[PDB]
Amino acid sequence: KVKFTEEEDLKLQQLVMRYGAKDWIRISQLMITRNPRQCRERWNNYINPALRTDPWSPEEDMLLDQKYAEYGPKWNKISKFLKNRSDNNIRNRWMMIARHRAKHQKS
DNA sequence: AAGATAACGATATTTA
DNA sequence: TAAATATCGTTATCTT
Repeated sequence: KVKFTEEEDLKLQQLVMRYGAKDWIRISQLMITRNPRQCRERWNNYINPALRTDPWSPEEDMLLDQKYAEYGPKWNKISKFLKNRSDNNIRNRWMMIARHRAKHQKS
């Protein structure tokens, strides 16, 4: 239902190695039920970087505050200043961390 | 049961 | 103007 899986993800690494990082249309011939750019989205957010060992540090948290209000939601450009995390990873984590940063009013 | 992460589709923007 | 690209946004699934 949600498409993809580990078996297909492993094939991605092989496909990217053989087809390249632009001929995603070739992969779209084997997988048509997905946006071609999304196949790249996974490669770029899983096998390309090393988004692990916890998120960013508080130093980045307070830095990203400014490194965002200057270049809108250009996470694509922000990930370049923080050599370690990618788009769908930072965006996800930003909204995630914001849920804790924004506190929780009650009484 | 609730929370967190991941992935796929679409919209908006940019370039051709 | 049309097409192509990237990030965004939401839901589903999985883990704790």
